[PDB]
Amino acid sequence: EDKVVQSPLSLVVHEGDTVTLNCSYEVTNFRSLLWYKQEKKAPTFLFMLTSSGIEKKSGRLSSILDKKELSSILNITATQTGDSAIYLCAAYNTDKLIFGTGTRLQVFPNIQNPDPAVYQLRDSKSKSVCLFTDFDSQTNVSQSKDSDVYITDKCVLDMRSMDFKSNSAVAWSNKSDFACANAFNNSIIPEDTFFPS
Amino acid sequence: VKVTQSSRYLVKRTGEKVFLECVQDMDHENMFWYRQDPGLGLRLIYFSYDVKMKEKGDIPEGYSVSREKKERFSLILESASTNQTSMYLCASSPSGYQETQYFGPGTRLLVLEDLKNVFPPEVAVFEPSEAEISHTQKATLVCLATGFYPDHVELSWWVNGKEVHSGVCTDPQPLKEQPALNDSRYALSSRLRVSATFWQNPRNHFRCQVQFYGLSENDEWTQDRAKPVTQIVSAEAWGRA
Repeated sequence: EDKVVQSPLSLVVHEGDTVTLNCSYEVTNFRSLLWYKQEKKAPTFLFMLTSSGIEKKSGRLSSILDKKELSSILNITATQTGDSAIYLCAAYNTDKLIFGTGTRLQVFPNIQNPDPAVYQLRDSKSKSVCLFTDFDSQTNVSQSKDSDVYITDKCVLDMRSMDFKSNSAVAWSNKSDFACANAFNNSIIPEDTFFPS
Repeated sequence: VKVTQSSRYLVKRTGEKVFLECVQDMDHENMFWYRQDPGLGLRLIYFSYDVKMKEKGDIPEGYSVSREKKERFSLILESASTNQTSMYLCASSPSGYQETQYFGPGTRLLVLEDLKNVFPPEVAVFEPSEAEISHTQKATLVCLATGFYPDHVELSWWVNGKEVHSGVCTDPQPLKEQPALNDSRYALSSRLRVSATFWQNPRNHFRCQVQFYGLSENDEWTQDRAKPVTQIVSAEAWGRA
């Protein structure tokens, strides 16, 4: 009833990839194996497996148990950004759930035609922020080097009716020295990034 | 829709008696209380296989429970300690399927020596660049929530009086405004992207709302500034041609 081992520890893929998640268990009085999806904090129940070689299939998600090999697979086909989560394996030993430590999956949009740009946005009322957007998912946004400058990580938004996803990060500051031209200087951004006047 | 709990966020003082409530609308016999901590995952505090039944889990110390009714599992912290700061998750399962546990949304509890640092956010909306509009035929609004403590907020976008989800991305993690400080206040950004044609209709009204979880009516406050109660703070803009 001791241990559940998950693999890989973490995985980053583009949308459309198939991923395979593995769970092995060493538990006395093993009864069943469960898979959960934890997007943020609260786990979502996916599958319970008790018999070997019987696939459970929930759309693009599927799972199967092999009691002889003491292991289970969770397969996700044609991944979507919304699949990004920690996936948890747990074994039931007739007494309690024994949780694995999880596999972190991140799925990034596959930006076919990047249009990297840093736009300056003004306040509806009366500071200002800089918006770095439309870059490809391999671009990395560095945190700020100055504690009076704030820079968020990249974030994916989905304009669902347009079948259009895009990355962006936000920077702001009230410092005099701060400008969209230099906002993301601690990051490596494309040489052809659009900087409006 | 499955299992439900107390408020999603709670801030309390060290030494205070704290009550967390799990309520399920699934008619399940089994209920479970867990905490969830970085590096440790889920640890079982207490569970109940039926009405008026309870059994200690792996880490019951410092906790009490009661199962007075089938739909409700109460967790009690007799004297809140700072190391009971955690994410508390309740689950339930039907009889005969004890292991298929359905989790509620959880309650994030922060326990502090005092609440003098609690601050609601300021909220501001920033309007789309004309350059983005002509270059991409799209328009991104940004909402900034700043200066708040603790990191207990929920941000939403409201377009023409109705909440929207499409075209929205909110930072999953806040920024510390003073990362070198233990009690740094926080900042959070969100984006809402719409078509240029939608943005260019000035009848369209956009509101960024931040629900802040702060003090309750019963909490004491003797400082000069306004009592940092649970509250909504918002900012708004209209489209522009």
